[PDB]
Amino acid sequence: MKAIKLTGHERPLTQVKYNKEGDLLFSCSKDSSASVWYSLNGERLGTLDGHTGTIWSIDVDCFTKYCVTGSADYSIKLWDVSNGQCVATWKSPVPVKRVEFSPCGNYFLAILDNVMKNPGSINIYEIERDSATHELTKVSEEPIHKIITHEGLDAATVAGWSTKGKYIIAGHKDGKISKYDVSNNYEYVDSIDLHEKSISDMQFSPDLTYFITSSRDTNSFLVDVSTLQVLKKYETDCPLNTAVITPLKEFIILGGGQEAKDVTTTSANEGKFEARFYHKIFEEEIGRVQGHFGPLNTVAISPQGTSYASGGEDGFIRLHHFEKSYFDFKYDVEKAAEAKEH
Amino acid sequence: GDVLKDRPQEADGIDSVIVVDNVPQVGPDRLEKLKNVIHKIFSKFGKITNDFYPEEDGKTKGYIFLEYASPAHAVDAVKNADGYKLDKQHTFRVNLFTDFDKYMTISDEWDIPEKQPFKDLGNLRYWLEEAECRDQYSVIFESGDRTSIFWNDVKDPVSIEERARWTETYVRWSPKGTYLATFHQRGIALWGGEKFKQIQRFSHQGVQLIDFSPCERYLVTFSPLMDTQDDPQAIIIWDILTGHKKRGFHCESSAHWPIFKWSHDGKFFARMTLDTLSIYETPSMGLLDKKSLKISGIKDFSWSPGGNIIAFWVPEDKDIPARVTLMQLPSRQEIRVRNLFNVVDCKLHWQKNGDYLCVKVDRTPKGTQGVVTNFEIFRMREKQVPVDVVEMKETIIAFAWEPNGSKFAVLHGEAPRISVSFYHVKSNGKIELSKMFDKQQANTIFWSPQGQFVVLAGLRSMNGALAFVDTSDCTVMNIAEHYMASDVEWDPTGRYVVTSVSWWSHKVDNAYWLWTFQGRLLQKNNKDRFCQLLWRPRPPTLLSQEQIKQIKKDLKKYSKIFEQKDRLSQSKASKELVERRRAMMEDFRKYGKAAQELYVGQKNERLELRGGV
Repeated sequence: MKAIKLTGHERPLTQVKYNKEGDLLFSCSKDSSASVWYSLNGERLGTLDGHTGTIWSIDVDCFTKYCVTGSADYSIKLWDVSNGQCVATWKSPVPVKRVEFSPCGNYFLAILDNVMKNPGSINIYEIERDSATHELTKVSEEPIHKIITHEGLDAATVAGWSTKGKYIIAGHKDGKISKYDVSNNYEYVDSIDLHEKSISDMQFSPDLTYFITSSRDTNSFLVDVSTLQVLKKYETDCPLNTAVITPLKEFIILGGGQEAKDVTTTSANEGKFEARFYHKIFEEEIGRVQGHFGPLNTVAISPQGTSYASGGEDGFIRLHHFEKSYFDFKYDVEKAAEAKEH
Repeated sequence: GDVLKDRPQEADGIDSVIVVDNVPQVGPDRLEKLKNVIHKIFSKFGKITNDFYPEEDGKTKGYIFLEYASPAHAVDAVKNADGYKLDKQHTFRVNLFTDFDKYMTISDEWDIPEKQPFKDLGNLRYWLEEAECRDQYSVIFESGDRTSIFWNDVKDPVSIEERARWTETYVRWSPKGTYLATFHQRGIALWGGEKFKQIQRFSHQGVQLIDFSPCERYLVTFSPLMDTQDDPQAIIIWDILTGHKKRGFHCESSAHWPIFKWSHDGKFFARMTLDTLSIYETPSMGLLDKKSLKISGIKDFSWSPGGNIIAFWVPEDKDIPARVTLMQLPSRQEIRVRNLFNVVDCKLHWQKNGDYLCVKVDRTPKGTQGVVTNFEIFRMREKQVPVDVVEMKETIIAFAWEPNGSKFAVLHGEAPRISVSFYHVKSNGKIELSKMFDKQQANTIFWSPQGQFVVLAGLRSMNGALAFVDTSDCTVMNIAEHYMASDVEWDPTGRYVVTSVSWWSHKVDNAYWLWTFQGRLLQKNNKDRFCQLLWRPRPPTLLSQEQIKQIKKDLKKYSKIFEQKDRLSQSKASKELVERRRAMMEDFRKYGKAAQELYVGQKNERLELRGGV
């Protein structure tokens, strides 16, 4: 791959996202404005200004019409992507740590942190849209449902929707994953106990039928939506902040790291926080890609599988375009089976 | 001074003293007039502080000595200029008299760490050592912003390296693939050694053309952009074995590159002046016979593969009706001339061994039309160069010989799709039409180096347009895609065809397409701003009567000796730790089919691994 470095944020990155066609990249950080970048060259398209606190989460709808942000300033905002204006704000009694649109763009969930005495919860909001322009017509000030921290779990930290929005999957501060049935008024269906530490990320495969978890306990699990069966385990010696499933190739990208603190780093050893690529099916580390000056906090892959971006505690985003060696990377039994076709 | 063996000192001597030789000779006024000029010419180094004007046996004084208050200006002074010129034979010649503390007796001489033929082995050697199964090396402009190296591993081309901005325009192979010629705008480089570094680089800017003698010994560089690099010697010839510029030749206006054409052995090199053919000679790039050949009206010239002959041709020039000439060198005699009479154009097509010259001749009636194309074939092994007149037909737009052989294929226009005609040699002598096939989109005839397979290609078409024929007795095997095809190349032994779409030519798909001689596509790989593809040359290392016999051993039926063993080796490559991974792949495809089923049934959804268009 070739990498270039985007600078805009002077503060640690909290989330990067591609849009559905993979030509724009959205990012937020501990600063109070989010940025939008062309994913072709890393040019900055513009910024989203209005929050007064760290923005923890950003998401962009399937039409690339609105993006939504969740903030430490106790608010969620909805933004119109074409002019960067805020079109709706909801106030929250607690910080909002994560936001995600449903696959068709009519709902978004927001994770409300369990602070002060609030037990925390996943709020669901409805955006009624014009069926032609996908512009909004109505937003309600209330969520249409609140999944309060389930009895026996700690608060959710991450959540996303499965295929067609039929389930919400969540990860919690006690290393558990839980599942909620959207048709049945978001009722609790099941949970599994995976990590010894909090779940720090959870991301979906391209069809939304399986997902990948990561934790600072150094492990990552590939998990099936319908059964919650664990399919694969990637075992590392590194505390993980983030993980993704790649399209096109059978790869997994993991990212995290431990801040240096007291030990001296030499100029030879500087810039060596890496993303690790694993083969998805064989569970084997196949590469490490250097370039960051602090832990990786977020990774995102384009839906075309042709680039990936990572945002660091160093305040940079590295944007990576894959090359021919990547596309042709193949185990011998994979060459064999791809040729067996003809 | 004056003696025809006399010279200044050949290196610096003591620093402090001017020796200037062949001064203004003595005569009336000249003695004090010499001081009068000397104290202007030599005063610009500082004021003259001592001068010594000796005389020698009473002969007129050829040299003087001059000194300065800062003496070490003298070593600059006899470097700052030489040859400054007054009346008669007076052309001031500068030096310092000899050192007496140092001497020039023996040195450490000259290291070379490695030279050119090592990466000739670093072509052939790699072809043996490397594990796969089964083919050619590239040579790709496109993936990424990088000039990039690949094999042909049957399953995919595997990437060996991708080097960021290796060439600043275009990259060119040496004839056996020995060096890679890489253009940098501050001087052409020959990249050598197994892991690729510059071993030789030639300083010529404004260059765009960067091509070799066919025997890998000499490089010719041409600047169509004048600089003050050329002045005005734009065709510059560099010797690869020495590493030196042997010649420059002044610039050009006409026509296609190579404008300056080598013989097959690289003995001779030549260019047309319209009124005179100039012939230049290896090893030092001299002028043959000390002459140039005063022949007028030449429209192009082509060297034979055979030792050593030029085919050239003249149209109707004033008093002279049109002709094709075969000329032998170094004799310089027009050994076979045939006047062709009233021709719009002609094209001179050598067979690849020099056995035949086919001329494609377009003749003119009194209506001023290109009415008929003729093919007339000179035979060069046969006594007194006999001529096969063969064809008469409408608008021939392409012709190509069988590589290493004697068959040929031809394309005719205006039917309204392009017509294809196929020619073979008769057992009774003569070469004659043997087959045809219905009209098509093919505009370019491209034959396999192994003779059997010919590609009929409709290059620069949006669709289709590649058709494939096996030969003897020309039978169509296959017809295939290549959307916006521009570029085409073959394996040196005819196993694989590669075709591409350069981003210089076209921009609606940009790709390389890789295909096996049979009618099986291997892959098509789209590439983002695709510049170029070239295979690395691989000539068969030796050829002999016993190798030619071994090729005939199984007599024709089938054979089963080699390929079944390579497939058995590939079958072994599915075993031992492999089995656990095969099992994993399998278990994954099954898990996926199961979810695939359920989802189609429960909610009518089709699972995928990449976001659909």
